[PDB]
Amino acid sequence: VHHQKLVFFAEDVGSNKGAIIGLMVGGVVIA
Amino acid sequence: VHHQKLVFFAEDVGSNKGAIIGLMVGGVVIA
Amino acid sequence: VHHQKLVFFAEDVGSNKGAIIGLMVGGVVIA
Amino acid sequence: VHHQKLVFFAEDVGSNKGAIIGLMVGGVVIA
Amino acid sequence: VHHQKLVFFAEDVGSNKGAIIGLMVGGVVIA
Amino acid sequence: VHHQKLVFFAEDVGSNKGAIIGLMVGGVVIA
Repeated sequence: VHHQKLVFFAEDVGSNKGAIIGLMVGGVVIA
Repeated sequence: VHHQKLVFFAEDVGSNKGAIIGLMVGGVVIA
Repeated sequence: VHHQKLVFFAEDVGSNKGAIIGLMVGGVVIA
Repeated sequence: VHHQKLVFFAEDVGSNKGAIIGLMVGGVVIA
Repeated sequence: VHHQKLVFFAEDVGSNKGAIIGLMVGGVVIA
Repeated sequence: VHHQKLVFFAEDVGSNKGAIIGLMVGGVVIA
C-alpha cells in the first residue's frame, strides 16, 4: 500500500496544544 | 490501496487543543 | 481503492478543541 | 455585600475546553 | 465588599485548555 | 474592598494549556 500527506496544512499553524497524528495504529496519546 | 491528503487545511489553523488524526486505526487518543 | 481530501477546509479554522479524523477505522478518540 | 464559592465542584473535573467564571462583570471571554 | 473562593474545585482538575477566571471585570480573554 | 482565594484548587491540577486568571481587569490574554 501507499500513504502520503495523511495530515496536511498548506497555511501556518498558530499552535498545537493537542495531538496531531499522521497514522495512529496503537498505544496511547494524551495531549 | 492509496491514501492521500486525508485531512487537509488550505488556510491557517489558529490552534489545535484537540486531536487531528489522518488515519486512526487502533489505540487511544485523548485530546 | 483511492481516498483523497477526505476532510477538507478551504478557509481558516479558528480552533479545534475536538476531534478531526480523516478516516477513523478502529480504536478510541476522546476529544 | 458578600460572595462565596460562587462556582463550586465537589468532585473531579475532567477538562475545561471552555469558560468557567466566578463572576463576570464586564469585558469579553471567548472560550 | 468581600469576595472569596469565587471559583473553587475540591477534587483534581485533569486539564484546562480554556479560561478559568475568578472575577472578569474588563478586557479580553481568548482561551 | 477585600478579595481572597479568587480561584482556588484543593486537589492536583494535571495541566493548564489555557488561561487561569484571578482577576482580569483589562488587557488581552490569549491562551
